Amino acid sequence: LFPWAQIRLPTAVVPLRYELSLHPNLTSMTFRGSVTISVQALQVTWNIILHSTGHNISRVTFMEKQAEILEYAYHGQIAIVAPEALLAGHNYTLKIEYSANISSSYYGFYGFSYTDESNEKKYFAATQFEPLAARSAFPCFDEPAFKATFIIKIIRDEQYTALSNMPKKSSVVLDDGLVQDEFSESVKMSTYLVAFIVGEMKNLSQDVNGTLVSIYAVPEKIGQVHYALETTVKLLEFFQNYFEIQYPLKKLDLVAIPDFEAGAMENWGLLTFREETLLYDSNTSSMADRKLVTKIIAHELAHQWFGNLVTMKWWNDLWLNEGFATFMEYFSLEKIFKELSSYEDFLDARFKTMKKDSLNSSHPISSSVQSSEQIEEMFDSLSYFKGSSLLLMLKTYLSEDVFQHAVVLYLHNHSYASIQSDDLWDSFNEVNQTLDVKRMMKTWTLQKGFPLVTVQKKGKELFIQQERFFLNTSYLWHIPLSYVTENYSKYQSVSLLDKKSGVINLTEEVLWVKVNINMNGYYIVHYADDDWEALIHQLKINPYVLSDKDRANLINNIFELAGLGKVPLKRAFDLINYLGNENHTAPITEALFQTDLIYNLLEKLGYMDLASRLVTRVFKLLQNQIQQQTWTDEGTPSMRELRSALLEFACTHNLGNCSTTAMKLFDDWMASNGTQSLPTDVMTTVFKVGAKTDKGWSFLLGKYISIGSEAEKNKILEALASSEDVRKLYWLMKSSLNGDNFRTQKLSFIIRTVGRHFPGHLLAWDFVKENWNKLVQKFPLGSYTIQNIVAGSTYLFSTKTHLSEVQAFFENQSEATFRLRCVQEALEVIQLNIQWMEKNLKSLTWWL
Amino acid sequence: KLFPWAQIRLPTAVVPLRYELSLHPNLTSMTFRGSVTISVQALQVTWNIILHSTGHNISRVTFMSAVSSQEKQAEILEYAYHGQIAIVAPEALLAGHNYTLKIEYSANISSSYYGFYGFSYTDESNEKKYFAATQFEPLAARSAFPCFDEPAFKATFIIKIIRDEQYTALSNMPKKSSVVLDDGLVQDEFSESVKMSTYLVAFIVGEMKNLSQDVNGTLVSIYAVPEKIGQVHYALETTVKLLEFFQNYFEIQYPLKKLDLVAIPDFEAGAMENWGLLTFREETLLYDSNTSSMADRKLVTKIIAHELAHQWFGNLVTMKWWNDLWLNEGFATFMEYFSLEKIFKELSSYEDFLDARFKTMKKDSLNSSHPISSSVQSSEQIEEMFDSLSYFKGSSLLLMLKTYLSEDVFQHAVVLYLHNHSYASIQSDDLWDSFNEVNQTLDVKRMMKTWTLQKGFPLVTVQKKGKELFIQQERFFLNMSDTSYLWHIPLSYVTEGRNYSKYQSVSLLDKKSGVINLTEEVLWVKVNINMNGYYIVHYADDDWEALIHQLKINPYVLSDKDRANLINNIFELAGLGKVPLKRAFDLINYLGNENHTAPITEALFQTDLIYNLLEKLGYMDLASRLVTRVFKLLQNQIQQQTWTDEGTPSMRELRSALLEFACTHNLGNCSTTAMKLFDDWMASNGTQSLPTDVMTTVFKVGAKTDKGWSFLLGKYISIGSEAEKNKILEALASSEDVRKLYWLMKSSLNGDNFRTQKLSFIIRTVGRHFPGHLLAWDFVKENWNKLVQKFPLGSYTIQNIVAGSTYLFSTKTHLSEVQAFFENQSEATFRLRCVQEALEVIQLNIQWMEKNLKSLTWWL
Ligand SMILES: *[C@@H]1O[C@H](CO)[C@@H](O[C@@H]2O[C@H](CO)[C@@H](O)[C@H](O)[C@H]2NC(C)=O)[C@H](O)[C@H]1NC(C)=O
Ligand SMILES: *[C@@H]1O[C@H](CO)[C@@H](O[C@@H]2O[C@H](CO)[C@@H](O)[C@H](O)[C@H]2NC(C)=O)[C@H](O)[C@H]1NC(C)=O
Ligand SMILES: *[C@@H]1O[C@H](CO)[C@@H](O[C@@H]2O[C@H](CO)[C@@H](O)[C@H](O)[C@H]2NC(C)=O)[C@H](O)[C@H]1NC(C)=O
Ligand SMILES: *[C@@H]1O[C@H](CO)[C@@H](O[C@@H]2O[C@H](CO)[C@@H](O)[C@H](O)[C@H]2NC(C)=O)[C@H](O)[C@H]1NC(C)=O
Ligand SMILES: *[C@@H]1O[C@H](CO)[C@@H](O[C@@H]2O[C@H](CO)[C@@H](O)[C@H](O)[C@H]2NC(C)=O)[C@H](O)[C@H]1NC(C)=O
Ligand SMILES: *[C@@H]1O[C@H](CO)[C@@H](O)[C@H](O)[C@H]1NC(C)=O
Ligand SMILES: *[C@@H]1O[C@H](CO)[C@@H](O)[C@H](O)[C@H]1NC(C)=O
Ligand SMILES: *[C@@H]1O[C@H](CO)[C@@H](O)[C@H](O)[C@H]1NC(C)=O
Ligand SMILES: *[C@@H]1O[C@H](CO)[C@@H](O)[C@H](O)[C@H]1NC(C)=O
Ligand SMILES: *[C@@H]1O[C@H](CO)[C@@H](O)[C@H](O)[C@H]1NC(C)=O
Ligand SMILES: *[C@@H]1O[C@H](CO)[C@@H](O)[C@H](O)[C@H]1NC(C)=O
Ligand SMILES: *[C@@H]1O[C@H](CO)[C@@H](O)[C@H](O)[C@H]1NC(C)=O
Ligand SMILES: *[C@@H]1O[C@H](CO)[C@@H](O)[C@H](O)[C@H]1NC(C)=O
Ligand SMILES: *[C@@H]1O[C@H](CO)[C@@H](O)[C@H](O)[C@H]1NC(C)=O
Ligand SMILES: *[C@@H]1O[C@H](CO)[C@@H](O)[C@H](O)[C@H]1NC(C)=O
Ligand SMILES: *[C@@H]1O[C@H](CO)[C@@H](O)[C@H](O)[C@H]1NC(C)=O
Ligand SMILES: [Zn+2]
Ligand SMILES: [Zn+2]
Repeated sequence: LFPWAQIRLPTAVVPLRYELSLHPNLTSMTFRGSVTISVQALQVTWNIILHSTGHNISRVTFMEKQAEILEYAYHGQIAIVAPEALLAGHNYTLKIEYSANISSSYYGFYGFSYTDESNEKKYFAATQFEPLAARSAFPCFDEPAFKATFIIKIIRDEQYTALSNMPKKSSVVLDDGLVQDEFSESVKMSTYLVAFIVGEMKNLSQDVNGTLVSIYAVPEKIGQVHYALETTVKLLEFFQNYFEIQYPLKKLDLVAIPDFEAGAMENWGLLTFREETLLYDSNTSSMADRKLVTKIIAHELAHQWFGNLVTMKWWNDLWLNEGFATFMEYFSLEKIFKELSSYEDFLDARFKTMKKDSLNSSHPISSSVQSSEQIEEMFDSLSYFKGSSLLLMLKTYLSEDVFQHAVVLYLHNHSYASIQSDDLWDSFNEVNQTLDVKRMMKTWTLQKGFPLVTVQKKGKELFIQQERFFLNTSYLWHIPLSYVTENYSKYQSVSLLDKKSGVINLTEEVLWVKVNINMNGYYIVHYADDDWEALIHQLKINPYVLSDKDRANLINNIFELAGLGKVPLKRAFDLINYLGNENHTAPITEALFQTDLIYNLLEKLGYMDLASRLVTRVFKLLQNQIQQQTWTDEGTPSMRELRSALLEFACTHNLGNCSTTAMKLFDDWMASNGTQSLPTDVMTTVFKVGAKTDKGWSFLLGKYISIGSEAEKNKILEALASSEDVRKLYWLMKSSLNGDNFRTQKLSFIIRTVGRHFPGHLLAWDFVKENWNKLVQKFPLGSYTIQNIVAGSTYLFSTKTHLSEVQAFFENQSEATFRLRCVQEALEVIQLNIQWMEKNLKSLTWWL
Repeated sequence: KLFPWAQIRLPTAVVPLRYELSLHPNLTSMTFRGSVTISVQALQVTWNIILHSTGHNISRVTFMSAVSSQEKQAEILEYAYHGQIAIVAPEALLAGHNYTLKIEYSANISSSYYGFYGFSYTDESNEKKYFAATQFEPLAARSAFPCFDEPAFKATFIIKIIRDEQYTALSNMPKKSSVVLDDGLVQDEFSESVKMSTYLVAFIVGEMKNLSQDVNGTLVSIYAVPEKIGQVHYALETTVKLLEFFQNYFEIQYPLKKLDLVAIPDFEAGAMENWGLLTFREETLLYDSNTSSMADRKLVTKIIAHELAHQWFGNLVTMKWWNDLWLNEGFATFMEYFSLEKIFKELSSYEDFLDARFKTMKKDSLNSSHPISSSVQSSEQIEEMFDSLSYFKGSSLLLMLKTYLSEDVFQHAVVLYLHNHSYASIQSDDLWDSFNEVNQTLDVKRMMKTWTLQKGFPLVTVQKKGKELFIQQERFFLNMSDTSYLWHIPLSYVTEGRNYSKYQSVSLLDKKSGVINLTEEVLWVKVNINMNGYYIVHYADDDWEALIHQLKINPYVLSDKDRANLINNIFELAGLGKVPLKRAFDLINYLGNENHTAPITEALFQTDLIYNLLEKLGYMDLASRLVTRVFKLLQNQIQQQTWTDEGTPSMRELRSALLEFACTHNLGNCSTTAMKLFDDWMASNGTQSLPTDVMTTVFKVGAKTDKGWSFLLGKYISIGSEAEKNKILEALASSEDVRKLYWLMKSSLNGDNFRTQKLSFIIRTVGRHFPGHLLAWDFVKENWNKLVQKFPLGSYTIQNIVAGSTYLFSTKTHLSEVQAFFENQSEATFRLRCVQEALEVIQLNIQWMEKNLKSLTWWL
């Protein structure tokens, strides 16, 4: 029987080089493998323990002597019983011939089908091994810490272009007709980043510093790829220069996989992407589409250094490389594509991370992983964005040049190595001398949530106090504290608060103070009574004495504290009274977000008139801006992003000029059979307005089912779901669940849109209750999809009756179903809504 | 101090003979000063007179005897729990002797509309006017005056009331003496009454006008607010007609010299049968031959018949205890339909009786049903008897007894029962004893107790084998087991044999199994003629098919009552699972040749229940498939309908049904034809004639637009026609704008633009259709405490709200949710009759879906 019994593999045997040959028939979903694993023992062992799942092994041989396999499916491991005691430092070669099936679950070595522009059934195969799927494709030591070289050999038919990490060495025609493609030996790399593609593609290539960058897409979609290649070159030159370590490989391939459930990964030389995420069109694709494609290439590019070159010893440190890439996603962009204004997106991404972090349901970023399912739990965007946030707090604290130095030093000292997060902190610790220890970053990582810094200005000294930001414990953080002050003197400095209480002596007496410049520090600031009123006043006099980043932080910070009671809700609306003099998109959108949250929460309770007073108040503040808005695309990215916001708010709440302009624009587009171009920044608005009439709805539906453009399709879906006809709404969720007119993938987005407004509110949660089993069958538990379905449907419930109902439903399923992340998070949200209403509903009547 | 009476019921020892009540009510202050002079007699020996009194502040209590002018002071005892007051007598009450008890008191005129209640209303001259009336049934008389508040304790009443010169004061008996007092007030005195029950005493102090007609000796009169005395012509005309019928049929002339009917100017006003002072809510008596519809004409005719039949059945022959309340209430409900077929044959009210009976049969076949005759002990148990179910089942038992025996034999036993027990208190069994004088004792009415004492009704399975008709009997119970369940079933049967030889008869299944010897072989057999019998009839496969085929050949070989009974039965059995749903739709495939209203509305009812159930679940193609199939049959009947008020009441009702269905579903013309009518009515600023039959159909069509909805909302708050106001409300609640629908419910609960009384009708209308199905149930859950504050726990309203919002749920997820909500309220509330029944209903729906939902795809 099997000898080793543990999740992780023994440290005795170590892989050096991998010789993998695969013959996959794409029409059928089978593949014949041949793995020659060249290892070296370090400890005296009689057996080799490594991973293997869906494999029917023909002959297993140790080297020439045929060995034997032992099985352990619980850990997904296999054992080879050696004829001799494997001696220390001795190289050994182990061959395994196997039979396996090409995956359908879009995981590991997967396969699918599609229809060409010529309407011909075409086959395609690809890989997605992160975190534990490499073992399904080939028997191997599937652990990141087990870096080795890879010689990959793929047998394929003529029509198909076979791809892999490294460049192709030789393509030889076999006697059966099939071509055997051989690939250059890989650099020292972990099993998970190993990739191989088999598909009928076309290319778009641009050479740089001998390294050939190419974009692989389906021949019918090789026209939209043009922007992506141009972007990749720019960012590759940026990264190679920033990190000061040249890109290792002689090729860099980015690939648009022709499926919507495609596995998008940072594969070393074979960057995978869902077809849609790279298709940019300079004439139609909006600012949302330019920023999205630009963000994705930059993310999977920063991974080539932070995740491929320098790899984590184990998954418990995944937040580091995913956090580092997400920071380079926003960093590199503000350096080379400065006009995009991608900081605004990071600022909003940060704001959301903070609300999900404030919850008792929150989890600390640095947490030890041992369980099989605990590894897939590390794949949440919360850890990635909090991780990215604390690298911004670090980068802003110590110089931009001091930060880069430690980055270059870490990548050099760890090139082709496996690390623990602390090794980046150590690389930082060499500040030219060792100033502060990295127990600071350990306060942030090791404990859940973030802090509330309480400022009190008394003359020339500002009394600072920190505490756990909780909604309702001895929590202590090491916080850098940036701050700007005002005979019109603009002074800014930084201070480290390591203790529960502190103070900052000022050079001169100042009128206003704003702690946390551009919110760069992952915290919420609460000023004392007269200090809130100081900024509130200044915002009304001249707000430009502060940045848009600084301004939107006060808007978010006042509106968060208003929920928790440290500030009354009247003060939140007293701050935003300055909006009549706001022209920069970042604060305007944060206000509109905040106000829309209060609106819907109120509306769902049925305070329809009070809720409308909230929107007539906000409209009266954004009236000039709303009136000044042009129904075009002529403007800077941030300015056309503002256009979309302002026109979506006024048209949603049917405010003066709006609806009629959109309705006129809609009727014209309809008469023209949808052939007459509409500005993209007004598209969704005009569509939403038009779907409010049976004729327009039936028209839009008919265009959604016909059109090519997925970006336009999404805008049509959002519109069709914004309708007030509950029968139309129900049918959408029904038809999407069956995959009738809409893919099951767009279902979550529908349920989220349906339940956002009064007609479909109860309907969406009813749908989640009645189709729970079908939903759980189609999307597994813990799935991103099932987590937004429960959040989308329940979030706007603000009654004890609703809380009892949500709780009762989730108990009646399973005890494992009630004790879930998304369930216990949703129930915590309804409770907080119940609380926000008891604190803040009373007053409202009298002042809105 | 120690009370001498621990029991609920008053002792038999002291019995009242005469009461002399003097009252001075100040309607502007809603307070009254009273004086009672009870002439009692002792049958047993006692030191304490135990009677009833609540809300009273007693000043002086004095006691007299036999041949003594002098009044001895006596002390009162309190016991608020049973509403009782004990009088500690100075002299021992010696059996046989008569004594006079006198009590002077102060009290408040009721805030609510129970006992001696008061209210104000506005004039046609924008002036405020005060009014007072009574509602003593069941335990309220004790709130107005200290008395022996039990229906058995019967006495004569001398009521005297001091009122302001402008108010017209009324009571049971005609006025004897009105004498102007020195202060400018009038002291009205009414002649000594007949031997009557305490809950039947009445008096009204109101500024009203009259309309009178002297039928023989009796001056019948209708009293109303001066501004609405013109609309009581039909009311009187009808009352005079029915009074000739009842007196003649009962063979006992009305004992009073006058018969007064009054339209109380309040919506909540206590509507009852007080001898000679029949009270009714204004709304229920106002009728106009032009502006009013069919239901309106029927309602006012039925409500007059009911309160009138009660003068004999309830007033002249009252029941000893509240446990026999179903006897007189079912008898008045039976005369409500009987008299109307006798006089008002044109109304075709037999159709309304059939439907009521169909709806009774459904609620009575649930496990939550309780037998009509069950021991009443407390006030809660007394109020439990005030449900229309015991009345309607009772009405159905009397129809079955009238049909089994002759119409002439039913009349003999009736006249016999009244004559013998006139001015006496009765036990339920005395009616059956009078019937047992059948020419003598040919059969026992121990048959009737098989019906009264059991819950539900029987399922009768029939099997034809040559010239032998095999009968079986079992409790019609819906799945989800005691064998004491046996009924003495009167079996009416109709057939056809050689050359259309139409034969009919009766048999009595007093055993589990039986056999009927048929004359010859028959092409078909039909059991329970005109559904006179309170039961369901199932058939063996071939016998069901024989009737199904005959309905396709010539269905008029059967009555319209028989034809609607078969549509009910097949569909009911299809629920239980005794017949596949395929058979039910095969029977109704005969409907292409159906011209009678009764079968059409019943087909529609059963079909609208499936549609609504399928629609609340996602099955919206099946739901449309069902409606297009029904439409295909009824096409001509829909197409032949003229948008008018022309024709007989029956064919008028048909038009309303056929066109209401056709617009609801939007089938061809209907909608456009209604929308044309709506626009024209809206164009004339709502000052144009809409035919009452097509009115609601027209209103609903317009209400589907923001323009229409708003025009209608404006007309609701403005106009006076409460009948038309209700037609507008149904339409406003028929809207598909979730926001408009919520606003309606929220408003009626805060009493904003719609009064709180209409909330239950709103909640039910919102909930019936997809847009507001979840919205109405959510509203009931969220606003539950205000709902239960406003309408008490156990009221008809709260049952109505619970039924309406839930009945369309057919998922286990929905069933758990409903349970959980009520379980989280209280286990005292979760154990209510209406909640248990609500969950029972969902459970039965889930079972109906699991039985018939899957095969439905393949047909319709
Ligand atoms: C184990 O195998 C590796 C295979 O690469 C051997 O490494 C090579 O050693 C030769 C000298 O003997 C060098 O010229 C190569 O450059 C080495 N290659 C690499 C990538 O290391 C290694 O010597 C073997 N060890 C034993 C114990 O035999
Ligand atoms: C998968 O196996 C099938 C075996 O049928 C191969 O199909 C042949 O494909 C060529 C084109 O490359 C056609 O011209 C032949 O007609 C096909 N053969 C038959 C018998 O239909 C296919 O090439 C195999 N693919 C791989 C990658 O091995
Ligand atoms: C697809 O990729 C190939 C390289 O793999 C590109 O081939 C080069 O093409 C240029 C001209 O465009 C020649 O000067 C080079 O000598 C070619 N190199 C090789 C290795 O063949 C090809 O251009 C790419 N396709 C497109 C449309 O850009
Ligand atoms: C109720 O009591 C009031 C107050 O004593 C009486 O009010 C009088 O009403 C008449 C009209 O009905 C007026 O002309 C008088 O001026 C009122 N007087 C006062 C002082 O308000 C009323 O009459 C009493 N009613 C009864 C039935 O007793
Ligand atoms: C019912 O209305 C009639 C209307 O006429 C009243 O009758 C009049 O009564 C007065 C005495 O109150 C007589 O002097 C008149 O001669 C009667 N009118 C006629 C035409 O005969 C009658 O009093 C009213 N009754 C009640 C109690 O309201
Ligand atoms: C491959 O698929 C077939 C079904 O098509 C299945 O029976 C077989 O077990 C699969 N192979 C492996 C190794 O699981
Ligand atoms: C495993 O592979 C061999 C290849 O020769 C095949 O014949 C055999 O059927 C496979 N085993 C199973 C259990 O499918
Ligand atoms: C701040 O001022 C206080 C005296 O008010 C003094 O104790 C402290 O050392 C000062 N710190 C700095 C850094 O100026
Ligand atoms: C917003 O207005 C201020 C006014 O001082 C100006 O400095 C700023 O440039 C304006 N922003 C834009 C985008 O025009
Ligand atoms: C234009 O309208 C026709 C129907 O009249 C439709 O078939 C066609 O697809 C529409 N045009 C385009 C480019 O889709
Ligand atoms: C009702 O009558 C009593 C006297 O019997 C009195 O004390 C009480 O205040 C009255 N109720 C109200 C509501 O005034
Ligand atoms: C009525 O009210 C109170 C008792 O609630 C009492 O003080 C008052 O004197 C009573 N009135 C008479 C006339 O007895
Ligand atoms: C009065 O008393 C006698 C016995 O003393 C009794 O028989 C008689 O019935 C009573 N009077 C009336 C009118 O009931
Ligand atoms: C019916 O006929 C049979 C003869 O077949 C006879 O014995 C029986 O008594 C009859 N029963 C009735 C109820 O007529
Ligand atoms: C109904 O049925 C037929 C026509 O199909 C006819 O003989 C009969 O008289 C009609 N009944 C009425 C009341 O019109
Ligand atoms: C419509 O008629 C009502 C009276 O029935 C009146 O109050 C209203 O003002 C009328 N409107 C117009 C515009 O005449
Ligand atoms: Zn990543
Ligand atoms: Zn009655």
